Amino acid sequence: KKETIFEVETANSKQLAVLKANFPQCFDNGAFIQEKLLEIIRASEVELSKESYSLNWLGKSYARLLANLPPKTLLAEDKTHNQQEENKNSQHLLIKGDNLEVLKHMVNAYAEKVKMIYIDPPYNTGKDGFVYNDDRKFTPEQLSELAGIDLDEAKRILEFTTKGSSSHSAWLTFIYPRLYIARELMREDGTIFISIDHNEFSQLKLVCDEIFGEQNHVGDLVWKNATDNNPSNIAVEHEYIIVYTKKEQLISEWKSNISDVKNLLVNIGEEFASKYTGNELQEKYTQWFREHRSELWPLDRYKYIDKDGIYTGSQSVHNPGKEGYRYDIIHPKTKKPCKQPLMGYRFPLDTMDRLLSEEKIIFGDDEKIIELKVYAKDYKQKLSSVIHLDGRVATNELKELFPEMTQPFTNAKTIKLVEDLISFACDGEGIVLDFFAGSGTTAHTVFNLNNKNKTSYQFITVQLDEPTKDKSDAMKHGYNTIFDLTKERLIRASKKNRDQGFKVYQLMPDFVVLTPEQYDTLLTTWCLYDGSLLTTPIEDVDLGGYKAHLCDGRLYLIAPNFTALKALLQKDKDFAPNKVVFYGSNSAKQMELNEALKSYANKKELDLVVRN
Amino acid sequence: ANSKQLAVLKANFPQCFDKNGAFIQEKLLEIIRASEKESYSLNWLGKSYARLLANLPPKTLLAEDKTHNQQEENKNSQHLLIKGDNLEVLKHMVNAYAEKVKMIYIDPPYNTGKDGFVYNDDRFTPEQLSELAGIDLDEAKRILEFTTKGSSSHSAWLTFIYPRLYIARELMREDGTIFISIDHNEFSQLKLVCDEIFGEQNHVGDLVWKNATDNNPSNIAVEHEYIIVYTKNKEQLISEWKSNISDVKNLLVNIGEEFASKYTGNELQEKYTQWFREHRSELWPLDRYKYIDKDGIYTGSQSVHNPGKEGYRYDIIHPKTKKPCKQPLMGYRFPLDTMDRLLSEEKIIFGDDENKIIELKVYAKDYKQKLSSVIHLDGRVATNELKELFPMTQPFNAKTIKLVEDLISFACDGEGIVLDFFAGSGTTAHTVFNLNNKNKTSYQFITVQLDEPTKKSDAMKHGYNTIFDLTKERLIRASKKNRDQGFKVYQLMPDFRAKDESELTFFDDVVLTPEQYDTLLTTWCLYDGSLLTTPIEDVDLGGYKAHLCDGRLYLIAPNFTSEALKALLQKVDSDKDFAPNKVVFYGSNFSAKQMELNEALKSYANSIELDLVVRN
Amino acid sequence: TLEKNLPHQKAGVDAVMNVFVSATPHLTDNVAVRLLANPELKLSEQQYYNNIKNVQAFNGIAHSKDNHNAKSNIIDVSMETGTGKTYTYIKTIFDLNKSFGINKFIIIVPTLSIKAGTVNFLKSDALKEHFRDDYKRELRTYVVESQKMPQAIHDFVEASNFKKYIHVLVINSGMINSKSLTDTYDTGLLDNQFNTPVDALRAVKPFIIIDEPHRFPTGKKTWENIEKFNAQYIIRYGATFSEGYKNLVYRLTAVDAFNDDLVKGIDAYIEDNANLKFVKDGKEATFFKLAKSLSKTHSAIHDLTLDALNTAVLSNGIELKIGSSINPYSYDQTLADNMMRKAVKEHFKLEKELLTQPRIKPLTLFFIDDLKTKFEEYVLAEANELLYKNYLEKTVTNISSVHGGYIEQEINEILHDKELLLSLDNPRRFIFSKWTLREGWDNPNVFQICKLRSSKLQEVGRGLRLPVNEYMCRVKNFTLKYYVDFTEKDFVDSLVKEVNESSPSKFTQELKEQIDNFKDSDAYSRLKSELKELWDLINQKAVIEYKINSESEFLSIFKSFMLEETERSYREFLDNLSQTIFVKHGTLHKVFCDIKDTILNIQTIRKIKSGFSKYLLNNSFSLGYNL
DNA sequence: ATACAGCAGTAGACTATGAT
DNA sequence: AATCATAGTCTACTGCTGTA
Ligand SMILES: Nc1ncnc2c1ncn2[C@@H]1O[C@H](COP(=O)(O)O)[C@@H](O)[C@H]1O
Ligand SMILES: [Ca+2]
Ligand SMILES: [Mn+2]
Ligand SMILES: [Mn+2]
Repeated sequence: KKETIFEVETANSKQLAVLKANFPQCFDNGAFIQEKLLEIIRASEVELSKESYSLNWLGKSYARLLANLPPKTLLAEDKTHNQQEENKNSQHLLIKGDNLEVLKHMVNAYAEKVKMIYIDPPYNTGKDGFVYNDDRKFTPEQLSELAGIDLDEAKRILEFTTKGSSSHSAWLTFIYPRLYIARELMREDGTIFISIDHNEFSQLKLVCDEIFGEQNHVGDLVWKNATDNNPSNIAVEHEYIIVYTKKEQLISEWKSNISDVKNLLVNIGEEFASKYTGNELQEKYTQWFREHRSELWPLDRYKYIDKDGIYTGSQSVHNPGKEGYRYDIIHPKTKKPCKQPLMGYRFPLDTMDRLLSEEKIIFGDDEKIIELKVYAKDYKQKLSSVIHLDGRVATNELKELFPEMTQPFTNAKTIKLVEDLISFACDGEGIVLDFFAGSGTTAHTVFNLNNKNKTSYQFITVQLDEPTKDKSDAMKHGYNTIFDLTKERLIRASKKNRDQGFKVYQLMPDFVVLTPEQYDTLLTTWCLYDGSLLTTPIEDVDLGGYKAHLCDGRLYLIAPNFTALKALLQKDKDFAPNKVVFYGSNSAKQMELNEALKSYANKKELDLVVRN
Repeated sequence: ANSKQLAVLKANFPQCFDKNGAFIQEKLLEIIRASEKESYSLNWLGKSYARLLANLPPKTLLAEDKTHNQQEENKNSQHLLIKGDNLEVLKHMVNAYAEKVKMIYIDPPYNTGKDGFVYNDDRFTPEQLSELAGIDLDEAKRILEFTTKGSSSHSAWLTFIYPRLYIARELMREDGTIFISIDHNEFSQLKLVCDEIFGEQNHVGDLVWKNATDNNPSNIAVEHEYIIVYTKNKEQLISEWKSNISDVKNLLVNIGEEFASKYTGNELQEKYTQWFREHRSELWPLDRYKYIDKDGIYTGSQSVHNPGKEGYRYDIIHPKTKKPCKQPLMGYRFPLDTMDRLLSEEKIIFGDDENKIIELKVYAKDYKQKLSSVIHLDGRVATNELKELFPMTQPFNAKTIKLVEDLISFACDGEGIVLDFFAGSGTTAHTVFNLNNKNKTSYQFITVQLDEPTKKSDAMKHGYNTIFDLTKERLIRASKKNRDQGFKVYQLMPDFRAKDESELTFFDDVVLTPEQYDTLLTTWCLYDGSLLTTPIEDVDLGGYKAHLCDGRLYLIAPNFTSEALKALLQKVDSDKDFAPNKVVFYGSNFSAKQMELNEALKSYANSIELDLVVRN
Repeated sequence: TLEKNLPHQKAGVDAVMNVFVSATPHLTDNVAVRLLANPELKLSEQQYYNNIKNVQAFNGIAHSKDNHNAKSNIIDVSMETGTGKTYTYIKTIFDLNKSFGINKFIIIVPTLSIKAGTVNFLKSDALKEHFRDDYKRELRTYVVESQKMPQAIHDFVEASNFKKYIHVLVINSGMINSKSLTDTYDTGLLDNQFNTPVDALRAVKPFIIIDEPHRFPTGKKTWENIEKFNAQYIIRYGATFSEGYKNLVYRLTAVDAFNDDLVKGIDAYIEDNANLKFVKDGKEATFFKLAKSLSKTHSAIHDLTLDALNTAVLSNGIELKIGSSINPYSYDQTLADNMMRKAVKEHFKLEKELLTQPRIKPLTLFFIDDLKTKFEEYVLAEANELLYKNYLEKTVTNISSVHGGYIEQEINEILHDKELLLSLDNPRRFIFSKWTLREGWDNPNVFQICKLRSSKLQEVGRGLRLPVNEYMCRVKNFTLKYYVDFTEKDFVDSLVKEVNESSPSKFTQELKEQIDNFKDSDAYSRLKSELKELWDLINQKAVIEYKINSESEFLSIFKSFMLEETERSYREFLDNLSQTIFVKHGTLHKVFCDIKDTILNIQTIRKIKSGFSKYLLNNSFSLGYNL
C-alpha cells in the first residue's frame, strides 16, 4: 500500500530471488542445497552437460548489476508533437534517451510482447568514436558490495569504466544489459536480428549465448553489401547478422509473402490447366503475357511456361571470372554442338546431364548459349544465409527525404534489408523494436510495409540525443542531436506514407512544490510503470475539483487539495477503478480514504497505493 | 508440475543449458555465489591440459616407407605424406621446419553434432596430471573425467585444437599464413583461440564460402561456412594479394590482339562493339571494358572522385573547349601535382565538352585479381572429383580442389611449402599436383593423416582398413594423372631405444635390426635439423658404411677401424664434394676407438674443424 | 659454422659462471607461478663478494673500489669489437640454464640494427645446431616489435618451464621507453595477476643482458625503466663503459684483440681546404655568402640539395643547425672517382691472391651518402688485363655487369643476403651501401671499406672479423684496407692512440699502419722412430691409436684413475660426461656402480676430464698410424 | 545505354615528442 | 648532437558497380 519508486539491487538479487521463490526445497535456515536442484533436473529426463567454458571480460559483474538496477530517470511525453492531427491516433512510438533506461521503463507494460527486434549497434571499428560512457558515479565501496567483488577489484573496474575504453570488455559491458532487458520484452516466438562486423562478431555471438542460450541460436546471415578495391590481403565486402530466438516455440519455417505478382504468376501458372499441349500452352500464355507484362514487375521477364509453371531464362551457366568445365552440349533440334561460354561451364558434365533430364535447360532456335529455367513459384522461397544487396541505396533513400543535405547520416542501413528480415520472420502483425534507431530505417520500413503491403505492425524505436558532430551536414542544417535528425526522418517518411504518424516520448531527470511539467512527468511515468502501454489513453477525471486521471481501471490523484471524495464514491458507469494511486507528498484525509474505499469495496474490490 | 519448474529454470537461466538442452550445473552455482580476478579471456576446463600436451616431448621415432620412396616417381620427390598423430608429427618437424612453411591450410573436424567428434587421446592419473600441469587435484580430476570419457563440448574441442595450432605456429615463416575451414558450431571459439595463439593484430580476415544450396524448409537456409586467416607476423606479411594470370584478363588480351591484327582505324572499335555487345554478360568483372585501340581493350575509369568527404578542388582544362571540366560532387581524389602528371602521361579521357567529369584510361592487360571475402563455389563437386579418382562410390564431406587452389595461389606466389595436418582425402596435396603442372609453379606439399581405421563402409569393403590407406592411394592416383610428380611417405615408429629411468646392466643394448638402424638414421637426420627432402648419401670409409646429410656425418654401424678413420681424413683431403663439419656416431657400437676418433679430429689438418657428437 | 672453442670467449663464459659458485636456486611455493617464473638464485653477500675477488685475481683485474661492489647485482664483461661478445653472452645464457635452471632471460639492445643482427644470429640453424649438440636445449625467441598487450611479452611471460627450452625476450631501447609497456590492459598475465607488461616481466624474476652499456646511461630514462623489472642480476657487455664499472669480471681489450691477432690489421689510404657554414637561407663560404630547396653550388659540390628548413636538411640526410659547416671539396667528382679506382685496383691484387689459394672470397664495401658507370668500366678494364677459378670468375665478370649491388627492412635484406655474398658461386664482391646502413655490416670477408662521400675503432670494426674459407670456416694473418678523405690525415695516429687509450702495456708496432713435457718428448720420439732430410720426418703426419683389446680391459683403466682420484640428474651427468671424455655410458655406469663413491655436478665432470687426460699421458699400450 | 557517386573504404607518409 | 624511434593523425588515394 506504501511505495517509493524506484529499491537496491545487486548482480544476483533478482536471480537469487527467482530461485528461492520457485525452488524452496533447494534452500536450507541457510544457503543452497546442490543435491535438491540436481534431483529435479534428473527427474525431468534432463542430462548433465560436460560443457565448461566462458568468455570473461572486465566489467562482467558491473554489466550484471546494471541489468538488475531499476531506472534512475523518469518518463515524459512530447505533447506538442502527439496532439498534431496526423500523430494523435498513431500506434507507433519514437523514444529519446539512453536505450537501457528506456527498455527498463518498458518491462512493466511490454514484457513478452515484442514479435521482432532489429538493431544496428556500434560495430566498434577503430573510427566510430565508440567509448564506454556511463553517467553513473558509484563509490568503490558501493561497487564492492553490489558486485560483489573486493575494494581493489572494484577500484580497477571504475578506473576502466571512466577511462573510457574502446576494448572488447568495454563493448561487452555496454551491450550485455541492453540485450538482457530486450530479451524480457520479446514473445516466446520473438526474434532478435543484430547487425555487426568482424570487430565484435565472436564477442557478440558468445554474449548472446550467455543471454539467450546456444540452443536458441537461429543462425547467422552474411550481408555481402559493398565492393572494396583498396589493395589488401583479403578484400572485405560483407557484414554479419546474428539471429537468436526466445526455439521450441518458433515456427518451423520462414517464408516471404510480400509479392502479389508472384502469387498472381503462381495462380496464372496453375490456372492454365485447361491448355496442356505445346506450343499451345505457350501460345495462350504469351498472348496473356504480352497484355499483362508491365503489371508483373519485378517478375516481368517470366515470358515462358511449361507443365510446372511460369519461368524466366538465366545466363548463370558460365563460370564467373574463372575458367570452368569444358564439354559439348548437342542441340536437340539442329543436332550440332551448342556455342560454349568463353569461360566454360559452372558445373561438371554429370550435373549438366541431370538438368537436361529434368528439362531445366533452355536452348535457342540455333546451337545461342544454353540457359537455366528459374521459376516464379520459387521466387523468394527461402532466407538464404548469404544476402546480396548493395547498401549504397541507403544514400538514395535518405537523399530522397533530405534533398538539402549532401550526407545526412554517417553509415545508414537500407529499408531493403530490414524489409526482407521482417517479411520472413513475421506475418504482418506485432511490435517491431529498434533500440538503436540512428537514421530511423526500421521505423520507416514499418511505415512502408503497412502502406504498400497492408500489414498491421507497430514500431517502437529508441535514439539517444547524442550531439551532432561540429561543422557536419546535420549541424550546418540546424540538427543539434542525432534524435532531432531521426524525428525529422520519421516525420518526412510519414508524409510520404499516407500520414500514419507516430508518438514521441523522452527520458527525464529524477527528483518543495511541483511545477506543471514535473506533474505531467510523474503521470506518464506511473501509467507505464503500472503496466499500461504508451498507446493506452489517459482519460482526465474531474471529481468536483479535482483533477484526477483514469488509465486501465487505475485512478490517479497526483493533484493537491483533495476534499470531492464523495464524487469518486458515487461511481454510476462506465467508471470501475480496481486500484487507487495518489501522490504521497499531497494523513487523516488519507486514513479516511482507505477506510471509505474498504466500505465501498463491499459490494464488490477497489485497492489503494500511496506513491512517493 | 516437474516440467513447469524446469521451464522456469530455462525461462530465467537460459545460459545454464548447453546447445543440446543439457544442464550446465556450474553456471547456476556461480550465480548462487555472491562472495569475494575478472579479465578478458576465453577460458575452458582443459586449457592447462592443452598447454601441457604442447610442451610434452615426442614419445616416437620417424621412418620411411622404403618400398614407396624407392619407386622412380617418388625418388627425388619434394612432396611428403606422414602417417601418425598430427601433434606428434608436428613436434618432430620443429627442429627442421621452424620457420619454413609459407602456408597452412587445415580442415579440422567441425563440431556439427552429427560428425562423430569426441575428445580422446592416448595418455594419466589425477595425481600425475596435478603435478605436471601445476594445478589443484580437483581440476586434474575434472579434466580426466572428460579426456578419458566421451566429450564433444566446446572445451573438449578447444583442448583438441590448441596444442596443434600452438606447434603449427612455430613452423610458420614470419611472412607465412594459416587458413582454417569451419562452420557456425566453433567459428567464434576458434577465432577467440586464434586471437590467443597468434594475436588479434595478426588476424588477416575471414572468408565466406557459399558452398551449399538448401531448399528444405527452415528459418535461415544455411548455405555457407568460413575460412579464418591469420599471419605469423602482420608486419612481415606481403601488403597485397593479387593474381596477374586471370582467365577473363587473359581472354580479353587475346581477343584484343586478335582484333588489333585484323582491323585498323575506326573499324577496330565497330568490330569490337559487335563482339562486346554479344559477350559483355560473360566478362565479369571486366564487363565495362567497352573501348579498344592498338594497345588493347580498355575502360573509361570513372574513378577520379573523392569518397565520403570533401576532396581536392582545382580546374582541369578541357583540351578543345578550353573551359574547366565538370567537377565531381566531392571534388577530386588526386592533388593537382598528381593530376598534372596523369595529364602529361595521357591517362585522362575527356568528354566532347567540359560538362563531362574526366575518366582514367585503364587497359584490361593491367587487371590484377583480388581475393574477395565471399566465395560462391558449390562444394558438392568434391563427389565428382572423387568418382574420377575412384571409379567405388562414396569413400570419404571432402573439400573440392577448386577452393584451396585460389588460396594457395594468393598466399604463396608460385613458390613455398604448403602444410595440411588434417589431410582428410588428400585434397591439398592434389591441388599442389594441379598447380605445379601449370607453372611458373613449384610448391611442395606436406600432409599428415592419422592411421584411424575405416568404419562397415565402402573403403573397408575395398581393402582400405585405415583413412591413411585411402589418402595414400588418392595421392598415387592424383600423381599418375598430373605427370607422375610423386611424393615420399614417412610414418611414426615406436621408440625401441627407450628405458624406464633407473640406476643401480641398465646400458646393455640389443643389436640393431636393419629396420631399427634405418629408423635411427632418419630420426637423427630430422632431429639434427635436416629437411625430409635433403638426401642421405652412402659414404665408404675403408669398407665401413657411413652416411652424409647436410654437412653432418653418421657412424651408426659397429666395427669402425683405424683404416676407416684414415680413409675419412683422406676423403676430407682428396674429395672436393666431401666437406663435413660435424661427425655423429652411435655410442653403443663405439671407448678406445671413441677417444681415437676425437684425438684424430683435432690433431689432423684439411682446413675444417670437425665437431664430434655422441648419440644413444 | 660456429667456432668452438675460442679461448678469449670461454674465458668470459667462465668469468660470469665463477660469480655464482655455491648459489642456490629457490623455487616458489605457488605451483602455477613455478611453471612460468624463474627460480630465485640466492647467495650471501660474503659468498658473492669472495666469488668476484677470486675471478678478478684469476683474470688479472685490479680489485680496486671502481672495479667491485657487493651491494650491486650488476656484473660487467668488457670485450672489444669483433671478439664475439654476442656468442659469449648467449653461451653464458646456456651455462646459467645448465647449472641453475634459469630459463627466462631479457636481452636489452639499444638499436634496431643490433636488434635485427642479434635476432638473426639467435634464429640461425648453425647456432641452433651448435647449442643443441652441446646442451640438448632449444632457444625460443620472443622479439618485441612496434606495431605500425604486445604479443612477444604475453608469449614470453605465458611460456611453460615443463625442459629442453630456454625462453629469450629481445627488446630495444625505443620499446623499453614506450607507454605500451607502462599501460594497464583488460588482459591478465602470470596466473591472471598482472594487467601491465612491466609487472608481468618483473614477476618472471628475469636475468637481464645489456648490449653496449654506454648507450644506457645509469642516471637516464632507459636505465630507470630497466630498473622497474627488479631483475635477479644484470650482465653488461661491451667495449665502452663511459660511467665506469659495477663488478668487472672480465676484460679483453683492443690491444689484446689486435696483438693476439684475433682481428684483422689496418691498412689506411689517405686520398688527396674550404667550409660552407649555415648562417640563418644564407650560407657563408670560406675558401662570400649565398641565399638557399635547390642544388648547392656555391662551388663544385656534386649532387646535393636542400630538403627542409627551420635547421637545414640536405639530400643525403645531413642536418645542419645554425652554425654547422661542410667542406665542399668532400663532394668533388674527381676525388671520389680517384678513391673508387684505387680500391678496385687494390681488390683485384687481393682477389688473384685469395682466389688462387682453400680459396677465400674477398669483398669491397663502398659507403655512399645518397660516375656510377665508371665503376663498371674500371672493373671491366682491370679484369680484361688480368685476363683456375679466378680465370672463369673474371670471364663471368666480363660476360655480366652484376659484380656490384645495393632502414630496418634494408638491414634485414643485408643479413638475408649474407650466405649468398660469401658463396663462390655468385660474382658479387663489390657492395654499395648508404652511410646510414653502416650498423648492419659485420661481414668477416669484407677486406676493404671505402668511405666515398664522407670513433675510428667502431668504423674499422665493420671489417675487423677473421674471414671464412670456401667451406664456410674461419681461417687459422689478414688485413682490412680502409679508405679515407684528404680531411682525415691523422687517421692511423688517431686510431693507434684510440686503441691504446681504450685499454705494463702494448700495442703491436705492425698491426695498424699506412699501406709433464718429458712424456710428450717420449711420444714425439715414438712416432719419429736444403730442403733437409729432417724436414721430411718433421712434416710426415700420423694418427694416434689406443691399443686396448677389450671394453672390459678399458673399464679397469678408467677404474684405477677413479680410485686414485678419490679426493673430489645422474642421467644428465653421464650424458654430459660421455660427450667430454669420450667413454661409453655403460662402462662409466659400471665403474661408478663398483666404486665406493656416490653421485653429481659440473665441477665433478670438469675434474674427471682434466684428471683422466693427465693420467692417460703419464701412463704407457698406444701407437701412431701413418696418415 | 552513359554516367555519377557508391564504398560502418585502406595503407602508409608524415608529425610531434623524446631518447641518446 | 644529430640523428633515430615510436605512436598516432590524417593525406592521398582503390577500381569495380547500382541506378537512373
Ligand atoms: N663468434 C661469432 N661468430 C660469428 N658471428 C658473430 C659472433 N659473435 C657475434 N657475431 C655476430 O656479430 C653481431 C654483433 O652484434 P652485437 O649484438 O651488437 O654485438 C651479432 O649480431 C652476431 O651476428
Ligand atoms: Ca564493408
Ligand atoms: Mn547450430
Ligand atoms: Mn593469455
